[PDB]
Amino acid sequence: MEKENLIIAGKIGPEPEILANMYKLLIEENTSMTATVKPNFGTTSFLYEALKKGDIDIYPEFTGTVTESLLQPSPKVSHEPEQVYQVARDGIAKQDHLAYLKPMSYQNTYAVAVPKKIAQEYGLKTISDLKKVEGQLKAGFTLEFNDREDGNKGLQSMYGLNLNVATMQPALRYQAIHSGDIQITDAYSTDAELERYDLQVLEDDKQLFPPYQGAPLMKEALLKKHPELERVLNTLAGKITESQMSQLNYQVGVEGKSAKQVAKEFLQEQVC
Ligand SMILES: C[N+](C)(C)[C@@H](Cc1c[nH]c(=S)[nH]1)C(=O)O
Repeated sequence: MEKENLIIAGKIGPEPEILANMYKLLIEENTSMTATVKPNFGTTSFLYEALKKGDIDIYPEFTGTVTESLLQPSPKVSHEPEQVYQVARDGIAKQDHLAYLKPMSYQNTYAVAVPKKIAQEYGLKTISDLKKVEGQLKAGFTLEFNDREDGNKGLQSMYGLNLNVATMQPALRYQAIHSGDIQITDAYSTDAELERYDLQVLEDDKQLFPPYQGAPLMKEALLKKHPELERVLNTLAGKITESQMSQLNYQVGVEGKSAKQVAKEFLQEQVC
């Protein structure tokens, strides 16, 4: 009786924890394997390096993050989600022999956000509009967003924006923008905090941000050993809407429910 245990990790926050718990539930129900979820395991580069080193077995990675952060050189991608997925999938298999399974439906993009009041007061609708006020407002951005070419380096290069940026921890940036310590932050578009704190996402008028859909990323060797993982995890391929994920994020991060329970009830009610 081979009862291999898979280590399923997530980036920071309730959403990767929810996803990792969905993977665990699906794997334990439909395979002979068990899984352990590692919440808040780290940021993108750490999940990626841990995956390549074998320290974790699966994590949810996002299509535009594969092409921008993980592929070297980074290919030039369009705004069509399925083509970006194919670029990410083919590229990461060739580069790192990682198998990137089929993406979920929802997009979770970086989103430059300001309080509604600020957008109204300063006449902000687009990211380009921030040039109007870059000497007046303060931004608080995660370090990873600051480090990424599709993040603050891209605000600089694509938009010529020179924001006054405080580097922030992921879990502290929304309280900072809600309290007025900052007026700009790098939201994730499925974060529950956008609605909870009456924040407005500025339109990405120059299309800095690629599409970002999540999907399981694992070593090709793991899929070869356990080919059933493809069918089992692709249960979620093309499922989960933006509104659905944002509500799950609300349940875990705002209402404090366990990610396992929230994941289980969603799968029971909406997928299986
Ligand atoms: C979903 N997302 C917005 C495209 C980001 C979110 C993220 C980046 N780093 C951490 S931690 N989370 C990503 O996963 O690359």
